[PDB]
Amino acid sequence: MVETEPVQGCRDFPPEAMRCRRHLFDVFHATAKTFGFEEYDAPVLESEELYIRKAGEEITEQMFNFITKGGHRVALRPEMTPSLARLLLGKGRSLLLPAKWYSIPQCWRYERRREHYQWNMDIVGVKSVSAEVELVCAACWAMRSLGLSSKDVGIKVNSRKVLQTVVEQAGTSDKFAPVCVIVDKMEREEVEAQLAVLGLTVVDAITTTLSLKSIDEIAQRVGEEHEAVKELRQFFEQVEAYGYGDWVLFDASVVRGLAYYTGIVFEGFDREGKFRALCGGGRYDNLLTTYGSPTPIPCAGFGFGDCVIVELLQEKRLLPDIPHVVDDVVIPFDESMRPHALAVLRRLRDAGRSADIILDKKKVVQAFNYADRVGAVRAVLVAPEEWERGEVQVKMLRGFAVPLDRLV
Amino acid sequence: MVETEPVQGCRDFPPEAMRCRRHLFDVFHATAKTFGFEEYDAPVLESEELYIRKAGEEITEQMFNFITKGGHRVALRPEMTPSLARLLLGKGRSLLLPAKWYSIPQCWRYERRREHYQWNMDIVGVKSVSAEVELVCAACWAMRSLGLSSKDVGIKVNSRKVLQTVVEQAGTSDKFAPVCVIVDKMEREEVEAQLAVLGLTVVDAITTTLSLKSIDEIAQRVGEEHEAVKELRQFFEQVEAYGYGDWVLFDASVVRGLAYYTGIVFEGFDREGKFRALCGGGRYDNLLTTYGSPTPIPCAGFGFGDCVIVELLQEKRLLPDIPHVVDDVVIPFDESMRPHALAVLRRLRDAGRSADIILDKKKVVQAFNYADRVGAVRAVLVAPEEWERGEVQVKMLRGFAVPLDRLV
Ligand SMILES: N[C@@H](Cc1c[nH]c[nH+]1)C(=O)O
Ligand SMILES: N[C@@H](Cc1c[nH]c[nH+]1)C(=O)O
Ligand SMILES: O=c1ccc(Br)c[nH]1
Ligand SMILES: O=c1ccc(Br)c[nH]1
Repeated sequence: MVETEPVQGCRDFPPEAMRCRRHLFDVFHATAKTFGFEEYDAPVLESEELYIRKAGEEITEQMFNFITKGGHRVALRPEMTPSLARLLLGKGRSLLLPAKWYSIPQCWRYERRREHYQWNMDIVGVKSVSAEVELVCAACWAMRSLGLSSKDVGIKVNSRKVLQTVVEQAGTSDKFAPVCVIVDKMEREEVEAQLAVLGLTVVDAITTTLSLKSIDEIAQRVGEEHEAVKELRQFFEQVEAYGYGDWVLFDASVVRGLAYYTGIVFEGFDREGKFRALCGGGRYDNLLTTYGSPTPIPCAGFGFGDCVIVELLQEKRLLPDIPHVVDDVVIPFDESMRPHALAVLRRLRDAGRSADIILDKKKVVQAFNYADRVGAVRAVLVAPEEWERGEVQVKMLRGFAVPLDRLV
Repeated sequence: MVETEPVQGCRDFPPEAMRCRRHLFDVFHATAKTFGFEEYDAPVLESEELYIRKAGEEITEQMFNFITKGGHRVALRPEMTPSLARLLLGKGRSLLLPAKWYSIPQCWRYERRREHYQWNMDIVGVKSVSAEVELVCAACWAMRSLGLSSKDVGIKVNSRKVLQTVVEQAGTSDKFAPVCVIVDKMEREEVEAQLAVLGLTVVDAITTTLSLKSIDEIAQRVGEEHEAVKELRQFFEQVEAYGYGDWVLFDASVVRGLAYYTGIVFEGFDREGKFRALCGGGRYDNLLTTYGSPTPIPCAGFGFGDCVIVELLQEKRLLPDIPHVVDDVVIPFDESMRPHALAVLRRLRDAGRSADIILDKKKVVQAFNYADRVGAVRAVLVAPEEWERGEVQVKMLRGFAVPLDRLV
């Protein structure tokens, strides 16, 4: 008896479960198409070097990685963005900008679930916050398309520049990424200890700025035209104008856990406070300069997982079981009628219908139950008497005789 | 400067290439839907035990496998069928039969390409050759849907039972799988040496039966009602009746390289003799008994790779570059018109159109070139004068003024 359960931390997707995933992925695809994003992909197996960002990120700490027989250090990707950057760096000048690219990669971790799918959406070559607006609107669009309202969820929005100014005014730029990574852990005294463990108080000014409840209060401390203030107002104006003002809001505690975000950062959340972040993203204008690009390339994007959204949708009763369906089930009255049943099967499919034929040998009434079981819209019985007349019997399920030509 | 090339033996799919893959996958999905198959998935990471079939299979020799930090023996799947069987064994009595399941998994190997996508289609719980008929017709259907004709390709069909009878008449059942695996390598004297290396001449009778050019010649040696003869005639009758008689033919040399096939086996091929097999499959009625099932479960299916088909389609000029398209590109006359452009963007998308908005700051004529570049069907300019009139300018690309309501 072989082991029927999957490998540790991984999910099986039999048809029932697969219909749920496909319901979600259809939306991710549909939303990307609606927003003009182009699909891409890359190996799930990338070199380990790609994720050595030396900043204590949880994503790179929990990296599912190994050595090949040939000695190479690789990993099942913990995220897509580095892969995207590699592709972009590879294209160089040939890449026409701006580019809007998406994918729904499976991503991995070691030490609970070890895999998830993550819709990625990234805009490349756009300096202005219109990028972040579009991205944030796409995330809302997908949630709305799944039946969620602005009463169910929102997106918290912030800029890392505010904090950058504080870290800059408090004496070096190099430590900013480790700082963001610790500060991200705030949601206690342990995080204060980590900031001390990093070195240097500036800790106090960080806590207060994370607690500032509005942009005007940021403007009090930054002036009405810090980059961050101008950007956020621009951001909120555009999202308001697009018609999703009830979906977004400011929150100064939002930094995200990733090292490479340089500007606007954001996070999807359920308004009942029950679930982890639904999606997360931001601007990362220096990543490609880090990977070696001679010219700086502005980038922004987000990742949107397949689990939290599903738990949420289940809680809201927005994931009813989707039963399998099929247009026609062709029933041979008996085995002598099979070749004729097959010709009819061909006609049905030729015309763009989805059809089965009873493959095994069974009595008509069993075949009808089977048809009902697989969610057939109508059953097409192919019997001798009707066949002579150039006909079949058709019964709608959601037995009048019909010519072959009139079936489709 | 980071490494821009992907990991060894793996493919990047930037948008250009991804459109090609998606063109192929659309057909695999569309064909599965047409034939009533239900989608499923399972981890790419499976336990290594799943593929220890001890029969010298090339698929299990070339297994991309490793040990976890926790000591477990796993592998990136070299094929899907064992995963499918695991799922089936797991369901047991709950699984309603017959079941028709499909997937388009990425599968792996170590020692040339180390990964490929493989459309799988499997029918479970059907004793009769109607299963193999359906499967073979689906494979033809996909190739026809890609623009190929029966003049371009075919499917060679055979039964392993004929040979089984010869191995049985020549003295044990246990050695049959290793024998098939060697005999599969025939397409010289090295294969004769491998049959001797296995033991035991019966070798001679094997060579002659592989060379028998028709079923009547099989019937000469098996009788008109060997299981295999009755099955193949049944098979060919049904495929003829379905209307794909020009696509299929008998070939006694076809065994396939996999251990678990017990009955009908088949192989897609280009009629110019230029390419390796396009797809391959057959009946495997004992696999689930091997994995521990208390009741025998009849199964048949095939795998259909993503590379050979593409080379073939490229040779036949059936893979023209598919350019990106989008319905609308919204052009703000300048930055003061952005909020209005955004409201229009919202209307367009609300109505099920795919639309971009010029995200960056640029002059109208650049925005029009950009629109043409991304394959926009029409450009929607949002200027002050027209906005006052409740209007925008619309230009078809494959500048009349229009009311907002009349856009969609
Ligand atoms: N890679 C980020 C999301 C993201 C995509 N693009 C930019 N950010 C994450 O895994 O959370
Ligand atoms: N797993 C087989 C194809 C197949 C699917 N189902 C049955 N056979 C292969 O890789 O060639
Ligand atoms: O980076 C990640 C995060 C969560 C999971 Br599950 C896999 N990989
Ligand atoms: O089993 C296989 C066969 C070919 C390739 Br590429 C990967 N895996």
